[PDB]
Amino acid sequence: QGHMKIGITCYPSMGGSGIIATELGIKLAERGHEVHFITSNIPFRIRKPLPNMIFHQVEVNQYAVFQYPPYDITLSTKIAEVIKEYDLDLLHMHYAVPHAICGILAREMSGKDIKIMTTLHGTDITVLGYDHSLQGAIKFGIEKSDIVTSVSKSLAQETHEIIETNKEIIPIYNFVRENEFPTKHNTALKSQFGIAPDEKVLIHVSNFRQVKRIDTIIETFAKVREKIPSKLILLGDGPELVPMRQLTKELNVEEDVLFLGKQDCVSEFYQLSDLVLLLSEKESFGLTLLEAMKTGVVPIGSNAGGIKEVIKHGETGFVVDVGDCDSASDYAIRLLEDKVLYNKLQKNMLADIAERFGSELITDQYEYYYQKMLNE
Amino acid sequence: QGHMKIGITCYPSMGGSGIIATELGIKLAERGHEVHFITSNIPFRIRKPLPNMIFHQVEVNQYAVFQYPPYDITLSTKIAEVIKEYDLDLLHMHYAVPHAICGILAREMSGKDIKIMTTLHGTDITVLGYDHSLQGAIKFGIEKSDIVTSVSKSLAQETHEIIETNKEIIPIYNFVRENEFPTKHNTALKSQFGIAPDEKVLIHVSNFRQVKRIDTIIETFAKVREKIPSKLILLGDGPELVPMRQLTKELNVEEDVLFLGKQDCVSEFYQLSDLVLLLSEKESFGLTLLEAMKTGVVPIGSNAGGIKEVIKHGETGFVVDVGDCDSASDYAIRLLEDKVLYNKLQKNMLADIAERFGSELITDQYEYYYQKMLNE
Ligand SMILES: O=c1ccn([C@@H]2O[C@H](COP(=O)(O)OP(=O)(O)O)[C@@H](O)[C@H]2O)c(=O)[nH]1
Ligand SMILES: O=c1ccn([C@@H]2O[C@H](COP(=O)(O)OP(=O)(O)O)[C@@H](O)[C@H]2O)c(=O)[nH]1
Repeated sequence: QGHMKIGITCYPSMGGSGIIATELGIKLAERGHEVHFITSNIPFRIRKPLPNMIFHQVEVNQYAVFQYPPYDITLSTKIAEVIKEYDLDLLHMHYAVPHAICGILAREMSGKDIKIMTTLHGTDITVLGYDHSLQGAIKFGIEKSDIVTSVSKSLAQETHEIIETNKEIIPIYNFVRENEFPTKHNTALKSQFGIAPDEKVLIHVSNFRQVKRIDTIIETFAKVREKIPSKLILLGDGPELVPMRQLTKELNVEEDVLFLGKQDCVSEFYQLSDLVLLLSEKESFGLTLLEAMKTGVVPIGSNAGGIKEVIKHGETGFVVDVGDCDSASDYAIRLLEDKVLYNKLQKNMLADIAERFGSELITDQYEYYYQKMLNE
Repeated sequence: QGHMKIGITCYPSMGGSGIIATELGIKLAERGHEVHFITSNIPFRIRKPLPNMIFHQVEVNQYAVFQYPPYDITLSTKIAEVIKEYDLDLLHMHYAVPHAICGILAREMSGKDIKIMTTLHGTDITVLGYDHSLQGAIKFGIEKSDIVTSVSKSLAQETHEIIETNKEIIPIYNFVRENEFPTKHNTALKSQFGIAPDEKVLIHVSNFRQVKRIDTIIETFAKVREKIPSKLILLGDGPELVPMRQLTKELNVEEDVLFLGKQDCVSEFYQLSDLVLLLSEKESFGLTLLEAMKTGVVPIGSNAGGIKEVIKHGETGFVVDVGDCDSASDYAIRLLEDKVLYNKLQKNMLADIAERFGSELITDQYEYYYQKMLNE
């Protein structure tokens, strides 16, 4: 037990997973562990440099000989070079593919029997939904990792179902860094963005993929809007943006839906919101829910995946069946009309997420299993 | 000794290397070995199906989760699946990167201690000329292979110099399949392509990269052309095509240089040629020289790399310093004016390449080292 030398690999900019992996490394470095990120040359935005937190980055070039940019090999070579230069104790890889495989290859290249934790975020299920070429790679990356974790219990279950492995998968929930998301409401920025100070605000934040079911979110909002003057803020960009814009026209809510594009400072938008919606068809955890909940925003989610673990239906928010804009709008109208209900769920919610998703508690759990695999 | 179950991975369409790897597999399958190609979905053009020669191919898709198409992992997974399904004895990987690494990863994924031969074609030197990110991967792929071969002695020497490894590298020359390149001259197609039946023809065949020094070839031809009515045929396409077209204008040989594009049936063009030129700055072997020489075409090459092993200066052709269009044109004019010299070099050449580069002899050498590593 004690100080560890840790190599972390993730996609630092790809959604929730990259945020989680980065914030976890920062928490570990603030405790005094020696933390090495090894990623491709993708930006990070670290605010305070630490001498014990080093970001190693690799360029993936094509050369005229490779048919494809050799990400897996270039990354594995860089991980192995950090293992040798800094005598790393363990690797923490995010995603079975490509990153568990990269860590396994880097272990071979380094000649050191380093321990490997792999954390599953749900992308390995997504890949297999498109085609089964990688079925054997995902099974191998899971089974040759020393410890495997998943960001929800639902994801651990789904993994066993789809991958067909006896490998133990440890559910360890996601978290937000509490000082990045102060619990507070602020109406100062509302006018800037064309929202009247009193107006109710519903927010959704995502990559605008079809799996997010923004169609259900806009349909929900249209039903809300005819009872309650309100705005729907949609943060992000992606494949469904134009079809969703068109949907707001067909439902006659175009002037009330704000497509604000990608935003780095999401905290300030949660601070002006009244409800957060994540009605996804598939979702291992749902980090935007937790970011909003920590801010104090009461959530409505679907019952897909881990969302029903994040939200306690009827206690800290509401959960609806996938695609049920009737029930979602019913709950939203009640929450926007009923301050007693809103205050009660919000109070329950703030206590619950402190209890189950606090950054200190989750970091302790990862740290515990780092040490467990180092002692096996 | 005897029958082997062999997995071969190469880029089937990338230059000489892909031709060599494919033709070697065909030779092995014709002997009765069980030959499995495992490549990405890149065409092959096999003329006769054999029950003991199977082409496995893998799609490399992006999925929205991978930042780069995961070639290395998808290929390694497919190799491992063939190892398990067909109980392969050994892998023959072409290129230290990516393919030696893929074979090494596939060995881990398969759970079988399969033997791995890696053949170096020179691309690993080229990659490192552009940047040194992959230095450690190339060393690892070489050192963790059971046997490493190189297509020339020059390349083995260069590898030791640049990679800094004590690993034994076995020079095994390239070959052409003799019935694909009958020794014969044919003027029937000359008129079709705007060449008078008697006109002397110089040919060059390449990927039109700067390393091929087609500028030296066109400068050589311009000096030839003012003494001898003649045509320069340039087969292929690539980055230097437009600058080379412009060069033929500046030298006033535009009407005498035929840019014929990429050609699959190169044999028919060698059959109408009088000289072949390969004046490359870097070149591990120079397969187009051997294809032309087997056809009966006398070569002029540079002294780079393995070209001076393929050509015996003054005996089976001529070798010049890189960029020396003065000497190259001097030799070319002599060969095109002097049938005694031409016939003598051509006779020496046809005997020499039968002795050192015959397909049966080279296949025997690969087969010998397959068996050697299976017995170690
Ligand atoms: O404009 C945006 C959109 C998303 N996110 C962040 O992206 C994460 C998860 O979003 P996403 O839909 O991209 O992927 P998934 O949640 O499915 O991982 C959350 O931390 C968001 O705060 C952000 O910062 N700005
Ligand atoms: O139009 C062409 C150009 C090249 N090649 C073949 O490509 C190989 C080697 O060519 P390249 O310059 O592409 O690569 P390198 O020789 O450097 O490997 C030889 O077998 C050629 O016959 C071909 O078949 N048709």
